[PDB]
Amino acid sequence: PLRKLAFADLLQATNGFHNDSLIGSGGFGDVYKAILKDGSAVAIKKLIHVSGQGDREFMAEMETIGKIKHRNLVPLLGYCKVGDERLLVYEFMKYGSLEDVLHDGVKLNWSTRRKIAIGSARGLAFLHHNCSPHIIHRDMKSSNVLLDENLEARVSDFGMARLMSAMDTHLSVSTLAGTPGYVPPEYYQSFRCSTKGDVYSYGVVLLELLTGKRPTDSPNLVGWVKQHAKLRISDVFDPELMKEDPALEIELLQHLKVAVACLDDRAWRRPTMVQVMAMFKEIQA
Ligand SMILES: Nc1ncnc2c1ncn2[C@@H]1O[C@H](COP(=O)(O)OP(=O)(O)NP(=O)(O)O)[C@@H](O)[C@H]1O
Ligand SMILES: [Mn+2]
Ligand SMILES: [Mn+2]
Repeated sequence: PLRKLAFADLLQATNGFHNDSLIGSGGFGDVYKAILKDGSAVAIKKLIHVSGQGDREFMAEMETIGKIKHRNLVPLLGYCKVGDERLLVYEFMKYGSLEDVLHDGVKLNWSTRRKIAIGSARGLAFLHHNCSPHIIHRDMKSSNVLLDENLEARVSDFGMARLMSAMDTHLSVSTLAGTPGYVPPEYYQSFRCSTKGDVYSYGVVLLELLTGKRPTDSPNLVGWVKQHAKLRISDVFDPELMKEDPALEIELLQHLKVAVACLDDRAWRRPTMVQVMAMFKEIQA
């Protein structure tokens, strides 16, 4: 069950929110590495700009990830709401964000990379299909995919998530949300979001697992791949991934076709995360 944590507990667990506990800041809020008085290894997110862009992000997580539990979603263990202070407590993911592992670190062979791809996809599919009302993440990133002790992918950061009824195809919102390099093209043309939007953002992450490069490189990534898709597809994959096995590229290309389908400019043409799961299943069979 979720747990209402005293503000004092979080205060002393992080040594007065000391800099030594700080493992991430900027944007939404600070993230601290901490150990609760019961011995739980946790991460604590201190939200800034409360009663506005901070209280909305707070509620968004409480109303979505705070109410559900899944093997491939970051667990929200607890929360704290006092005055204008808003904090969130998650279980600590040992290897941090996928972005941190992908750049700067440990080694990720393809067998574990595809398990990261399957898991994160399974997490999203759960949000889109097994949850009523449906949950739209709206900020799927490599930095918002955490890796636990087993290098299993766990989708994180529901600060900008929204609830959509199962009888609808899209949700009209107040603001444009997302991260540059991950934003679906149609999110620019309208104030409407959808699960298909999340699929696109997932595609970019799958590309990061395949190429190894940031989405921003290099003139962007999605565009450059689409162009080289008509050229030599062999000169696009991750160098360190080909050293493992050259006869595995047939599986890599099939995974790439999954990534490309997700990245279609047309939302209606994109596969659902259930289809993405089903494609992964038919690839290794
Ligand atoms: N449970 C956790 N375990 C380990 N590291 C974590 C955990 N939660 C967050 N982090 C780290 O802290 C970073 C920031 O967390 P996050 O929840 O994405 O903050 P954010 O500000 O809402 N993201 P954004 O606003 O899009 O830049 C992540 O990229 C991880 O490196
Ligand atoms: Mn984030
Ligand atoms: Mn966020």
